[PDB]
Amino acid sequence: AFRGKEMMKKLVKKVGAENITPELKEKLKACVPDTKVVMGRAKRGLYAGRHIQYGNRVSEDGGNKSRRCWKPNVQEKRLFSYIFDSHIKVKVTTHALRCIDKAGGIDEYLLKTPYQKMDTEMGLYWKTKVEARYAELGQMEVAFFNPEDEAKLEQGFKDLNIAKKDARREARRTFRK
Amino acid sequence: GRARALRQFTLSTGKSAGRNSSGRITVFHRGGGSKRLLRRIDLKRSTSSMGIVESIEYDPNRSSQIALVRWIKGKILEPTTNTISGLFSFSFLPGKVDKRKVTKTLVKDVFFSAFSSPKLAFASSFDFPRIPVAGVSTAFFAPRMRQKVRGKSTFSLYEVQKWRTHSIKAGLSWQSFRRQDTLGLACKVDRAPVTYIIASHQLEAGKMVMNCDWS
Amino acid sequence: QNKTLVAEMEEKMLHMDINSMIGSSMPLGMMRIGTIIHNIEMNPGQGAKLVRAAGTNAKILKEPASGKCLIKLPSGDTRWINARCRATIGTVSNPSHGVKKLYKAGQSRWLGIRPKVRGVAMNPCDHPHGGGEGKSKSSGSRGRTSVSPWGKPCKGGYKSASVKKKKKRLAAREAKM
Amino acid sequence: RKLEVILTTGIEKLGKGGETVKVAPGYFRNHLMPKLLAVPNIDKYAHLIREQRKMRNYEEVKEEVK
RNA sequence: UCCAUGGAUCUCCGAUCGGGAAACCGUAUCCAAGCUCCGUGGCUAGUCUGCGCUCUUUGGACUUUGAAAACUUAGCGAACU
RNA sequence: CGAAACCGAUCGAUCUAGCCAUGAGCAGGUUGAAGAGAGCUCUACAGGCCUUGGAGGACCGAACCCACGUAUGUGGCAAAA
RNA sequence: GCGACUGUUUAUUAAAAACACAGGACUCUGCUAAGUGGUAACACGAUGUAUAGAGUCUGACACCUGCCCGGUGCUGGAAAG
Ligand SMILES: [K+]
Ligand SMILES: [K+]
Ligand SMILES: [K+]
Ligand SMILES: [K+]
Ligand SMILES: [K+]
Ligand SMILES: [K+]
Ligand SMILES: [K+]
Ligand SMILES: [K+]
Ligand SMILES: [K+]
Ligand SMILES: [K+]
Ligand SMILES: [K+]
Ligand SMILES: [K+]
Ligand SMILES: [Mg+2]
Ligand SMILES: [Mg+2]
Ligand SMILES: [Mg+2]
Ligand SMILES: [Mg+2]
Ligand SMILES: [Mg+2]
Ligand SMILES: [Mg+2]
Ligand SMILES: [Mg+2]
Ligand SMILES: [Mg+2]
Ligand SMILES: [Mg+2]
Ligand SMILES: [Mg+2]
Ligand SMILES: [Mg+2]
Ligand SMILES: [Mg+2]
Ligand SMILES: [Mg+2]
Ligand SMILES: [Mg+2]
Ligand SMILES: [Mg+2]
Ligand SMILES: [Mg+2]
Ligand SMILES: [Mg+2]
Ligand SMILES: [Mg+2]
Ligand SMILES: [Mg+2]
Ligand SMILES: [Mg+2]
Ligand SMILES: [Mg+2]
Ligand SMILES: [Mg+2]
Ligand SMILES: [Mg+2]
Repeated sequence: AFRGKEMMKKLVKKVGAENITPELKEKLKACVPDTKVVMGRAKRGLYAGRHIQYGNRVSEDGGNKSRRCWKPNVQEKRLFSYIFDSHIKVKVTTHALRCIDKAGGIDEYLLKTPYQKMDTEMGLYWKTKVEARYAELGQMEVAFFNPEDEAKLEQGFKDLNIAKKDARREARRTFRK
Repeated sequence: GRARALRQFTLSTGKSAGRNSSGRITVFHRGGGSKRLLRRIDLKRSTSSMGIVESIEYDPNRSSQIALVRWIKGKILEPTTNTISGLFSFSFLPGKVDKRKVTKTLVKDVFFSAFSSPKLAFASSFDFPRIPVAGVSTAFFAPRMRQKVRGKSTFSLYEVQKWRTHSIKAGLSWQSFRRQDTLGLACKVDRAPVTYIIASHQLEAGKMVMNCDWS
Repeated sequence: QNKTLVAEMEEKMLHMDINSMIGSSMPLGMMRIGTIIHNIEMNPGQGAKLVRAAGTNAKILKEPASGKCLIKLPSGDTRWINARCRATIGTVSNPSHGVKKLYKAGQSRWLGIRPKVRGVAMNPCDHPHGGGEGKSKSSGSRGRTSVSPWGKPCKGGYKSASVKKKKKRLAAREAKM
Repeated sequence: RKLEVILTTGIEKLGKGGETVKVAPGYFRNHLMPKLLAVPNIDKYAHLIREQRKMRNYEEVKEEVK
């Protein structure tokens, strides 16, 4: 209920209301998520829009009705990230895991999914961080080498490794001395 | 008291009387005993040593007996290469080809300022990702920023990298990474090491005690 | 003063073995068949857990096979323990603890034991055994066994299905070893 | 359900490198993805693998043919 | 006396600098800049320069959003009858 | 006009039941457990007597704690004396 | 006669032969123990480890404790259906 407005108030108070023109306000109104999330633990995980549900449990012969709930299939997992070169520990539903499979990884899911669908302030933070790192990677290039240079640089690295080992052992024995 | 326990191994704890954190009884028929102090016992004994049994004492916290033991043992021309066999540029990995910032204020700049620090990055904390170099992993590579004017081909030994074969790391957390991004926010003659151990049967003072390690 | 004691142990090492070093601790892989031990670790380097009460001891039955030993515990059950886990040679001290007896009610209060009321001396609001006029156990020729205050039986070999499943899983894992 | 992946090296029963193959999601997500033995079959990574393998295997073919 | 407008002074809790038996206690925030007075050190000694704090002006560093009847939109949701 | 009751949300362990921490209290007088030590006795340990000793949900009995019997009181001195 | 004993109990009509008790037996628990409370985290059990923890019945001490697994529970079992 009015989650978009309560998140927009926090973002405005962080960034300064003088900084934003009315067109930027109109554009920022359409990126802040306006979804219905009430449960506390869904604001701390990647649930992809699954929520709890409260309903009736009905008996077979008598038809008697008593309250019950359906919970999403939350699992705690480690997902590999290509630009961070490491695992991220999340609490994902299997629905979110299947969407990650379709997208091609957690990073590609964060890039592909727009801002309104992230559902969460932490989701906005993570999408922003991954986008900034990919924009950093978008301005780099690598240069490869010929096998003769491969051999030359391998020999140079061997020389520096053995010289560093000799100097470290000499420094250790002289400090012992 | 006749024999106060050693003050370096005495700890103080209260009684629960079967009451949990909520204050309600969970274990019945307990409470109202005598006062006790807790003794710290070496239950690991992982350090390999030699000892002399000094005394056998009384421990109210357990049925057996404990024993105090004192322990008696334990600048060169680098291969600068000017020849490159090919250039690969990561310009489609963002997924959307766009220009580079240093001006209108944009949504991405607003979200960068709203989640930035309270007061390039491809080094130190995380370094170069392995993905870039995935078509051929055992090849020496030199990452460099793409320049508007054509760059130089001179490459020293410090600027060339190769993931060896060891790497074909740590792990971030989804909800507790923002806080960490935010800045983190023999002795002398008058001394003798002693420990408390569980005494065995037929173990009196003056005897030898061994701790053995794998061989 | 200390080197003399080390030298005396070194001379006595000819006359003793690992099975006549009462009170010494060594890993289970170094011991022999028929060794009487106590204070067995379950995980290497965690601490002694298994045989710690007064007068109790365990016995080694089998040599290390695939790095595991078979040990007979004071309850009579046999277990397969990792051979890198330490133990202590001998029997735990004060073996006469189980034959001493009290003579008055206050000796139980000195140890912190409060009085215990039988369930047959209660009301139906408190115990499943309570109720009835005169001395009565509140089940007849069509009742049930003796029960705990929360309804579970306590005679005839009853144990809960969780414990049955866990012990069956452990025994089926230990049979293939 | 199965996934499409692109091999970066030679896996014994899967095939040679540079080739798209179908694997189980639990195989790819837990084994091949963290060890960089396969990449998802999306267009950016297919282009990356194709060009890098072209540049290196140009040298490899130049050495092997002559 | 009184009225209109503008000013000077303007204790404390609620309450937010920290603690707390509400109306009490403890508190020179921190760091660059340039200016009168102050004291001390050093020169070949004359419109000679170089070191400090206290208090003053202008910025920027930390954070203090905050109340409120009914209406609105959401979550959970009885029993008597 | 009138129930006994049922349900939701809060207030109560300053009385009372149990427990935790830190303090305090028990006039006076008896009885004499274990242990220990001189003269007898045993091959010798061991045993008997005597001396010492001061244990106990021990004995008698005030302060203190309780409330077993009778009488008084019954809008009482008192909704329990 | 009843209860072995010292104790405890219906504040305010019942202090007892009722409750407790030291002692006896049976069943479960191999330690991330069983058991208890909570949706869960977690806590007690326990900085304990089968000479230990929990449940049930009987109730010092002496002599004893016979027959029945058809019933109600509890428990073990390779298959076929
Ligand atoms: K009882
Ligand atoms: K009750
Ligand atoms: K009964
Ligand atoms: K009864
Ligand atoms: K009754
Ligand atoms: K109804
Ligand atoms: K006395
Ligand atoms: K009797
Ligand atoms: K009485
Ligand atoms: K009673
Ligand atoms: K029967
Ligand atoms: K039967
Ligand atoms: Mg009992
Ligand atoms: Mg009754
Ligand atoms: Mg109850
Ligand atoms: Mg019942
Ligand atoms: Mg009867
Ligand atoms: Mg009958
Ligand atoms: Mg204040
Ligand atoms: Mg409002
Ligand atoms: Mg009803
Ligand atoms: Mg309260
Ligand atoms: Mg209170
Ligand atoms: Mg006295
Ligand atoms: Mg007395
Ligand atoms: Mg009373
Ligand atoms: Mg008669
Ligand atoms: Mg009695
Ligand atoms: Mg008496
Ligand atoms: Mg009495
Ligand atoms: Mg009464
Ligand atoms: Mg009475
Ligand atoms: Mg615990
Ligand atoms: Mg009875
Ligand atoms: Mg019988």
